[PDB]
Amino acid sequence: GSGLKAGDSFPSDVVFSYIPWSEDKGEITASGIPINYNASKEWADKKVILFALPGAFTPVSSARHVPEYIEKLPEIRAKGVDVVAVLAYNDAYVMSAWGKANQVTGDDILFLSDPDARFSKSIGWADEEGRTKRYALVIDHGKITYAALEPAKNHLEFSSAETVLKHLHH
Amino acid sequence: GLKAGDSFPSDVVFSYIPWSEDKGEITASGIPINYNASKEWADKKVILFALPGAFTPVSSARHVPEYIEKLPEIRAKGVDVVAVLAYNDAYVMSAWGKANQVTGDDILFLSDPDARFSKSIGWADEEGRTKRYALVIDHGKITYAALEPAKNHLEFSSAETVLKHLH
Ligand SMILES: [Mg+2]
Repeated sequence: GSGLKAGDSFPSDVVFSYIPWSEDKGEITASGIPINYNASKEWADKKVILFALPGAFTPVSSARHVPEYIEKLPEIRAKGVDVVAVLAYNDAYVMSAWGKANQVTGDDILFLSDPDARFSKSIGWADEEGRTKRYALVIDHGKITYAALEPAKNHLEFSSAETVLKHLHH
Repeated sequence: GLKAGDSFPSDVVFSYIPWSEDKGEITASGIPINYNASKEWADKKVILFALPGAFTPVSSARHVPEYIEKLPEIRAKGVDVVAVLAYNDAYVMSAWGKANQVTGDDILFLSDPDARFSKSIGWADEEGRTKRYALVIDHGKITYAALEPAKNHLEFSSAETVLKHLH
């Protein structure tokens, strides 16, 4: 891959897969329709936090990583962030279900699939099993302003809500 | 593929998280371990049904709930293991089990890693998902084998149909 650092442009043609939340499909046992989400296009005029993690329903990810972003969402929005998105290698059906498991509604946090971890692979941040690694990006109108890969699979620090917040608070 | 009278293949290993009370919550994750199906099923009567994926429409609305409802009849016919199989990793299969309010081993929610078992019998699709199918395995021997004619077609692998082939 290529790695990403602050000051880099967000790559072009980045496409994720997801199921937009809807009231009719609010039950976790109800499935919606997966569609493409063109992050490069959607995020051109937005300030975005993208955090990736080993997978939906994994231990650290489920116990700390996603709950902390939910808890900090009001402060994150207070700092001008338009989109918060979690990313993993799981398909859109699973990411959708995970959003519901975490009692997220609307688009408060986007639960996005990186199909075959292809985006994460393209920047060198996927692991040997084809999972995305744990990392965070802050992308402000197409420019990377924060980028951190965790030093280990089960280490949550540089991609945490609280840490990303510190960098928005500057 | 497989057919009635075939032996269940050797060295078949799935991945799963055994349900436990302390991890009962969908947001509480256990740790995947290997499930040596060939070894475990040698002296048991087993239903294994595979499907395109956890949290997929037909699988979630009909395929799994119908097995859940028929569990008492299934057990009354001498079946020792009921397992659902999909290409999702064990974390996802585990959560799906909780989403369906299944506990213990009433139905096992099993991962076919990279659909490798399903590929080995030629019953995986071009995206690497398992197809929708069912096997009844009785002490290591296949007594029923069904592959659905399409991804969203539920008939020969349904609980009703498998129940009618439990003689
Ligand atoms: Mg017919």
